[PDB]
Amino acid sequence: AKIRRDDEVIVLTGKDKGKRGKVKNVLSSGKVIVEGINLVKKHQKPVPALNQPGGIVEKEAAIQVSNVAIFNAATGKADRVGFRFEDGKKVRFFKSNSETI
Amino acid sequence: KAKELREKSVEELNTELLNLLREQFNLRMQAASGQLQQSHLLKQVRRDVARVKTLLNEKAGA
Amino acid sequence: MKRTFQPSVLKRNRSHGFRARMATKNGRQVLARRRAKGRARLTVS
Amino acid sequence: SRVCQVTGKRPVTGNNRSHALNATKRRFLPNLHSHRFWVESEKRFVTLRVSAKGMRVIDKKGIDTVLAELRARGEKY
Amino acid sequence: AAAAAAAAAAAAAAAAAAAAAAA
Amino acid sequence: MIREERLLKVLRAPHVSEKASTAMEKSNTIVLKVAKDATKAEIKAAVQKLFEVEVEVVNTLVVKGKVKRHGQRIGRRSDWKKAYVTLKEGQNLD
RNA sequence: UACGGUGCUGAAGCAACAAAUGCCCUGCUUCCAGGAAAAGCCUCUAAGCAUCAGGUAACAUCAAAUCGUACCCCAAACCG
RNA sequence: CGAAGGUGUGCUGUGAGGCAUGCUGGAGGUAUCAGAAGUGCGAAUGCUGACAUAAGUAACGAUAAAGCGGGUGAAAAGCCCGCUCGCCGGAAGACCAAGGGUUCCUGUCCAACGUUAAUCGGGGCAGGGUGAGUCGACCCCUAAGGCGAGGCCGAAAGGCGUAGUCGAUGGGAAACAGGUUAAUAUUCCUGUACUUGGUGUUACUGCGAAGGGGGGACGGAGAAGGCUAUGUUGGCCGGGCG
RNA sequence: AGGACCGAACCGACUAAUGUUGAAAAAUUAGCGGAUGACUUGUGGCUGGGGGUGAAAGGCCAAUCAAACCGGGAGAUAGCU
RNA sequence: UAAGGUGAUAUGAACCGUUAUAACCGGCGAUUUCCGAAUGGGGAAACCCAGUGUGUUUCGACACACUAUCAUUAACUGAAUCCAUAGGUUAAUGAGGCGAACCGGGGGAACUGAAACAUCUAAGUACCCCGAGGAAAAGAAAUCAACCGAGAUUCCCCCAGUAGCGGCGAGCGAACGGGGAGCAGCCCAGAGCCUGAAUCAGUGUGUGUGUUAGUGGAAGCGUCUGGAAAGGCGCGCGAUACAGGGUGACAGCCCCGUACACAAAAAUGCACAUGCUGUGAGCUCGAUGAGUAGGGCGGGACACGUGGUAUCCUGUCUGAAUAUGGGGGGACCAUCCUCCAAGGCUAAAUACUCCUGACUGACCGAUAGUGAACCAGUACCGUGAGGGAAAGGCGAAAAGAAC
Ligand SMILES: [Mg+2]
Ligand SMILES: [Mg+2]
Ligand SMILES: [Mg+2]
Ligand SMILES: [Mg+2]
Ligand SMILES: [Mg+2]
Ligand SMILES: [Mg+2]
Ligand SMILES: [Mg+2]
Ligand SMILES: [Mg+2]
Ligand SMILES: [Mg+2]
Ligand SMILES: [Mg+2]
Ligand SMILES: [Mg+2]
Ligand SMILES: [Mg+2]
Ligand SMILES: [Mg+2]
Ligand SMILES: [Mg+2]
Ligand SMILES: [Mg+2]
Ligand SMILES: [Mg+2]
Ligand SMILES: [Mg+2]
Ligand SMILES: [Mg+2]
Ligand SMILES: [Mg+2]
Ligand SMILES: [Mg+2]
Ligand SMILES: [Mg+2]
Ligand SMILES: [Mg+2]
Ligand SMILES: [Mg+2]
Ligand SMILES: [Mg+2]
Ligand SMILES: [Mg+2]
Ligand SMILES: [Mg+2]
Ligand SMILES: [Mg+2]
Ligand SMILES: [Mg+2]
Ligand SMILES: [Mg+2]
Ligand SMILES: [Mg+2]
Ligand SMILES: [Mg+2]
Ligand SMILES: [Mg+2]
Ligand SMILES: [Mg+2]
Ligand SMILES: [Mg+2]
Ligand SMILES: [Mg+2]
Ligand SMILES: [Mg+2]
Ligand SMILES: [Mg+2]
Ligand SMILES: [Mg+2]
Ligand SMILES: [Mg+2]
Ligand SMILES: [Mg+2]
Ligand SMILES: [Mg+2]
Ligand SMILES: [Mg+2]
Ligand SMILES: [Mg+2]
Ligand SMILES: [Mg+2]
Ligand SMILES: [Mg+2]
Ligand SMILES: [Mg+2]
Ligand SMILES: [Mg+2]
Ligand SMILES: [Mg+2]
Ligand SMILES: [Mg+2]
Ligand SMILES: [Mg+2]
Ligand SMILES: [Mg+2]
Ligand SMILES: [Mg+2]
Ligand SMILES: [Mg+2]
Ligand SMILES: [Mg+2]
Ligand SMILES: [Mg+2]
Ligand SMILES: [Mg+2]
Ligand SMILES: [Mg+2]
Ligand SMILES: [Mg+2]
Ligand SMILES: [Mg+2]
Ligand SMILES: [Mg+2]
Ligand SMILES: [Mg+2]
Ligand SMILES: [Mg+2]
Ligand SMILES: [Mg+2]
Ligand SMILES: [Mg+2]
Ligand SMILES: [Mg+2]
Ligand SMILES: [Mg+2]
Ligand SMILES: [Mg+2]
Ligand SMILES: [Mg+2]
Ligand SMILES: [Mg+2]
Ligand SMILES: [Mg+2]
Ligand SMILES: [Mg+2]
Ligand SMILES: [Mg+2]
Ligand SMILES: [Mg+2]
Ligand SMILES: [Mg+2]
Repeated sequence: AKIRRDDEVIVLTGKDKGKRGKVKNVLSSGKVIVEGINLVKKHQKPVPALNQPGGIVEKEAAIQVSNVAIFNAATGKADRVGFRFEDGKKVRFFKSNSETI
Repeated sequence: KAKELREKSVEELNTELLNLLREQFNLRMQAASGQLQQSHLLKQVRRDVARVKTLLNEKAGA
Repeated sequence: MKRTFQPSVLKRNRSHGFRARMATKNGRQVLARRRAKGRARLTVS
Repeated sequence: SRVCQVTGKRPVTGNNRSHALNATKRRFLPNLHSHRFWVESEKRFVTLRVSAKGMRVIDKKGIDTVLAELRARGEKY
Repeated sequence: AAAAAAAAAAAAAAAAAAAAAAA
Repeated sequence: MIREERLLKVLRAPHVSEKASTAMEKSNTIVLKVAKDATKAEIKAAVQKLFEVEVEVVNTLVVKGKVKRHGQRIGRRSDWKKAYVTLKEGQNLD
């Protein structure tokens, strides 16, 4: 897998191309959840137990993993991340300027 | 934990099995009632009594 | 009137049960025709 | 069954043809008897479900050679 | 829920003649 | 002598009902939910050994499970066994 | 007193008659169309076993397992 | 900056047709010349789905029969409660086997089901509920019969059948009374019991069968006697003086 | 005493009416025959298709019988619609 | 391999895990309830009842293992019987059951066509049964041919719808010969003497190859439309990769890939390098498959229906020679030609797909394609064999409508 959990990504399409943010957790099918960018206004119908109030909450919903790319801060662009065997231990590296994360 | 469970004697593995079973019975009688919030302990003791019985089965006869 | 199915599970299992199918020769081809057909219950029993 | 215990003569099938060539199916049955054969190397009697050509082939050979062939064929004679 | 209790109409059983026949 | 892991495997639950509570108070009978293939002597030995309580006699029956309809597909709940273990005269066990 | 209940007390509690297809009856009388089988159970012994085992009159002590026990059952629940 | 498809119009072709466009639709379509066909529907008492028609017509399923008040609700002819009325009473009452399989009981909802309404239900949902030494199966024993090691027979399959082994609707040990649950009770609780086995202790000595024998062990009809269930009458106790 | 008598259970099914797309793919009502026998019925067994069984009607064999039902030969064949 | 997982409707609490004992995937093990050939006895499949031996026992009993039937052989025994014999007691060694089609064998129809029907056809077809294998059968001339010559078997194309068979009707229909695929030949019928060399079968160490996890894997931006660009506009780059599938509208350059280049501790199919255990090639002399070939009768297969009918198989009766002998050469006879039955074994080409992968479709796109795009041989019907449906689509993402 390329787009891991920690790294600040920049999106490439959607209603908010040109925005960016961190990554919270990646789902199974390949839909990551980014730090508050493709937010949705989920209406909430309440519950007596379980402690939920009930209202419009503007949480974040998913965005597909082939629309995010790692924010190459050494140039400011987005950059496709390739892989390399180092010390017997496969790690990531960029393509523009070729540094290793 | 089977690395250390190889490194016990046969009767010590038997007694480990029996005390694991007493833990499993007390967790069973607790989770029958409203007495369990740590729910993963059931799965933990069940997998570990499987491991202890496996190591009995591979010691005795081999 | 008196209809033509007076159910009795003794006669039912004794004439259409699995062992009463398994005993004969074209009874074992009855069970092997339903397994290839893939049915839910092979016989009554 | 109807088997010559010496020569293995099974009942074969054929057609009764009529004079007007109407055909029907029939079973040629081998001529069987139950003869009791005297051996010497066992010094006793032994029965056989023999045919008449079986009695003639045992007349030709001798019964002990035929019993050797029958036990090599593997049957309780 | 949604039971949808609409099974197909298997209706026709048999017949007979049973009529005064012109002959 | 019964196997100790067998006596640890037999008892599965207690039972929680109005009849169970009234039978616990008026007759000193605990009501248990036991394994499917248990028997009377094994249940009596297990209830004397695990809870460490003197036990007179045991009364077992087999509850037939219901047939429910979850969603739209029909299904069978699993049968089990219920056991009225009485206790000795003047002996507490919760 | 939650009108649903619930606890303590509680007298008389006999006699005569009638009487069944049920019991004695797996009996008795009678007829011919001549009216299941094997184990329980009682008893005799051959083998053998030789005062060992066993048997039987007790006496104490332990057990009696598993399964069906809801409900309808001349029907709104079985067969139509 | 809107494809197929759908719906409208206008033009045009000798006809099957074609083109342009407005609306709906929201992602595919395909010139030209050739090629291959599951290539054209109005009829087959054609096949499947949908919707008519008769028509808001027949019918609402025993000619045992209902009426009133009070409760519940948004809503009572049908539900709950009370008061009357009617019907069965060798059944339209009670206990079962076969059979069904949670319909039994509580709480909740009335979408569908109920030949109508429904707060009701044998409907949906969640929970509860069946307690056996003595009842019945399981067990021991066999009937008609079934399978049937060997065997006999049979192109093969297999058919028959002995030892056997299964097969109840029959034979074989033992529990009744009273009380409780919303739901079990000859099962739970109280009282009083009884049966078959092991074990061990005391006394006594011929025990033992795959056997021999007794018994188990047996029809139809009738007739009488003794009784009992059970009822009626009196007494006795308690209530009553309309 | 009896394949005796009158008559309920129980077995039937003789007449009439009602239904006949019914309450019911043979029933209800009012009468009717037998009702200690060649009776009737519970439960289990047996006989298999040119075969069974039949107090005999070509009847009955799962609402079907001058030769059942299910699959296969099989898209039988059809000078016919 | 690994930073994310605790299978799906299916969210939730509870957790585990981030440098490699979380999870995921492959190899090998262990557990493997009950029914099922069921195999300890039984049986209304998923249940009841055991007995023997070994243990432990708080004497209440639990735990373990065993126990079917036949075929073969081994020992023990052991009847009427005298030895003996059957029989019985164990012991091992195997089989049993399932499975689509293909193969060989044992049985074997009828509708139908003949414009009717009986010979015939349908057809040795459907079907029943037995047996074995990944192939099976056949197979090494008692075969052809024609005075030349070929030198197993099987399969394909021709010969040829010819020669024939035929109530001479309906129809059935070769072969000789030639082109191809592939080509492999040996042994017991028995003794001496070389005396272990060719050889195959079975058991193993090493190489290589293939499978069961996998890893790397190129190259793009700015703008207008738009909800969103993969679209239009301009401008670049990769390409042994422009096969494909996604991605908020059509992407070689966003992702997964493919091309290519590698990787397996372990089991492993195979080519073997080759050790081990059985195994003997090799030489000479001899032997040349008997109730058999033929014959009478009755049938069957060859294209061949008794016809002038060769040849092959046998239900029955019969019955030789045996290398100077015999079979055949399409009645039969004489010369000639050729070949040596009555005992075996044998690879390949060929038939098939219940399956396991990759790939393609002038194949279908929900009344189609399997019956089945879905929790289908399910609901349901039938006592039972069996019969047997309907039923896909919100969106891009539930943002599934707070109030
Ligand atoms: Mg993308
Ligand atoms: Mg069925
Ligand atoms: Mg014929
Ligand atoms: Mg019980
Ligand atoms: Mg009851
Ligand atoms: Mg538009
Ligand atoms: Mg189109
Ligand atoms: Mg259009
Ligand atoms: Mg498309
Ligand atoms: Mg027309
Ligand atoms: Mg039409
Ligand atoms: Mg209509
Ligand atoms: Mg209308
Ligand atoms: Mg009208
Ligand atoms: Mg009118
Ligand atoms: Mg009306
Ligand atoms: Mg009514
Ligand atoms: Mg009315
Ligand atoms: Mg009222
Ligand atoms: Mg009313
Ligand atoms: Mg009255
Ligand atoms: Mg009643
Ligand atoms: Mg229900
Ligand atoms: Mg009720
Ligand atoms: Mg209720
Ligand atoms: Mg309403
Ligand atoms: Mg209604
Ligand atoms: Mg209900
Ligand atoms: Mg009793
Ligand atoms: Mg018995
Ligand atoms: Mg018998
Ligand atoms: Mg038999
Ligand atoms: Mg046998
Ligand atoms: Mg009985
Ligand atoms: Mg009895
Ligand atoms: Mg009740
Ligand atoms: Mg009790
Ligand atoms: Mg006796
Ligand atoms: Mg009598
Ligand atoms: Mg009295
Ligand atoms: Mg009085
Ligand atoms: Mg007065
Ligand atoms: Mg009379
Ligand atoms: Mg009447
Ligand atoms: Mg009378
Ligand atoms: Mg027939
Ligand atoms: Mg007639
Ligand atoms: Mg009929
Ligand atoms: Mg016929
Ligand atoms: Mg047709
Ligand atoms: Mg045909
Ligand atoms: Mg999940
Ligand atoms: Mg068994
Ligand atoms: Mg038994
Ligand atoms: Mg068995
Ligand atoms: Mg014919
Ligand atoms: Mg004909
Ligand atoms: Mg014809
Ligand atoms: Mg072969
Ligand atoms: Mg040869
Ligand atoms: Mg020559
Ligand atoms: Mg990769
Ligand atoms: Mg790449
Ligand atoms: Mg779109
Ligand atoms: Mg020769
Ligand atoms: Mg010879
Ligand atoms: Mg001969
Ligand atoms: Mg001959
Ligand atoms: Mg000849
Ligand atoms: Mg001949
Ligand atoms: Mg010849
Ligand atoms: Mg010639
Ligand atoms: Mg559609
Ligand atoms: Mg379909």
